[PDB]
Amino acid sequence: MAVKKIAIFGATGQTGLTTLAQAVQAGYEVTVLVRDSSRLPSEGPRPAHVVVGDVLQAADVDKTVAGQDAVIVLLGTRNDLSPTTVMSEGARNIVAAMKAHGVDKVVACTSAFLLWDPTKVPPRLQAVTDDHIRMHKVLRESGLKYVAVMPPHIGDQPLTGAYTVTLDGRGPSRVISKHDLGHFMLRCLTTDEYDGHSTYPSHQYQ
Amino acid sequence: MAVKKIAIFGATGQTGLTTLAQAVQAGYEVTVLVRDSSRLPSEGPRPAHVVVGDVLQAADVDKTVAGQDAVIVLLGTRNDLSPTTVMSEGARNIVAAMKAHGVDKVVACTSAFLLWDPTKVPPRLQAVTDDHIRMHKVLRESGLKYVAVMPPHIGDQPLTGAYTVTLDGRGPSRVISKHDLGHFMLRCLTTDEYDGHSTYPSHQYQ
Ligand SMILES: NC(=O)c1ccc[n+]([C@@H]2O[C@H](COP(=O)([O-])OP(=O)(O)OC[C@H]3O[C@@H](n4cnc5c(N)ncnc54)[C@H](OP(=O)(O)O)[C@@H]3O)[C@@H](O)[C@H]2O)c1
Ligand SMILES: NC(=O)c1ccc[n+]([C@@H]2O[C@H](COP(=O)([O-])OP(=O)(O)OC[C@H]3O[C@@H](n4cnc5c(N)ncnc54)[C@H](OP(=O)(O)O)[C@@H]3O)[C@@H](O)[C@H]2O)c1
Repeated sequence: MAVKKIAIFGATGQTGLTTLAQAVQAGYEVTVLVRDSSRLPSEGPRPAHVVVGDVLQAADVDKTVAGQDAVIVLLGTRNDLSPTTVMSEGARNIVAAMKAHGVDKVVACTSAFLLWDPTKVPPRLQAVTDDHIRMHKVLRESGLKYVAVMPPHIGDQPLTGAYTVTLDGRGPSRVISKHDLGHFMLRCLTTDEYDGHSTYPSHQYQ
Repeated sequence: MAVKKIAIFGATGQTGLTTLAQAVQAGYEVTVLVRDSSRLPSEGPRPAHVVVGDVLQAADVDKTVAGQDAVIVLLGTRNDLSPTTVMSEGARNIVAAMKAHGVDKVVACTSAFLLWDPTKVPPRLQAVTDDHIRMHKVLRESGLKYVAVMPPHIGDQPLTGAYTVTLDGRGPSRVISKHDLGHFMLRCLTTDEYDGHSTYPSHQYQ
């Protein structure tokens, strides 16, 4: 495998769990960073390596990024809508570790609202969106091979692999299943065509 | 009222660098205080005078402010996530020096968090915001002609000189390009109309 060792940040989350499951099935050697209180469920797929720590600690991020071929970022705040910098500060640490360890490919999830008219972002989501904006700027300015994944509403529909990928603009549907979103994150590992672009995956489930 | 000589503090930062470049291109005679002169560009527009020193050192500040017509403040301490007084202590040194040398005009950047509810501030940004508030009070209480510039998110969009400025309140957009922010800092040197006001520059970027 050209890309074989990957770090996943946010593997315990909604999209992270199915991205991990798909990655292990596809043959990836996956390292995860998990917070001490929230390990992966006993019964799910097992990653190759587990680092227990916090994306806010450079040391823990360093341990997770060392030796990888690529990084997938699915960080979030589990529907807590309070003001936060955990995603942008975590991205700062990931960028610094990637530069220090010679890793170039990062596929990182923010949100479709970064392709919206900002005056139409729902105010309830503005605080989280503000940190997505901060995070995207950190990654865009890094100079790394950065795929900016900007999905609409993440749903519970099936894995299809049949979704539309819209480049640098809003796509034709307003939903992507968490399984398809994880499928796309992994697809981004084996092609350079989305590097330096914003990508909006969306689908109609029928 | 005619401003030819200015000091810029924070000239090596994100906004400082483009403010400096625009100031030099426009004809200002620019003095900068830098801790490390290698962080200034070797090419293109260069300041007329470089003082090497620290805004925490009153003598370094005094030498920067001497002979100026106005002062631009673009200090920041982005890494400080716990109580910090660098900006407010710097502002105290700047105010004392301006008074000692008869400089009457200061245009200083804090943040639009000073116009929003305090619960909007992410926990890790509370220390910087608290010190922005401390710096703002120092400048308001000085009796100097003070334009408070309180920008939203600072982006990297090209210079567009077409932004909106909202007075003593927040405006419709929540982004300002660093280039447009620098452009507005310099515009504040050419008029009295913003003295004693808070200003919110923002724009929609096409
Ligand atoms: N909700 C939507 O419909 C929607 C639409 C577009 C975009 N998005 C954005 O898409 C991204 C992924 O969403 P999601 O629902 O899949 O994620 P999620 O369920 O919120 O999972 C967040 C992940 O980030 C981890 N995490 C949080 N803080 C961490 C920290 N300090 N250190 C280490 N790991 C940390 C979490 O670990 P723990 O298990 O320890 O909590 C979890 O694994 C989010 O940024 C979300 O805002 C969501
Ligand atoms: N980033 C945003 O979106 C945003 C939004 C609203 C408000 N703001 C605020 O806008 C202001 C400017 O932001 P920025 O990103 O352009 O600043 P920045 O890139 O963080 O640069 C900070 C400047 O302050 C200088 N500085 C720091 N400590 C100093 C010291 N002891 N002595 C002398 N110089 C010192 C720095 O010099 P060195 O190069 O030597 O470090 C640098 O030139 C900040 O106060 C920020 O909090 C930012």
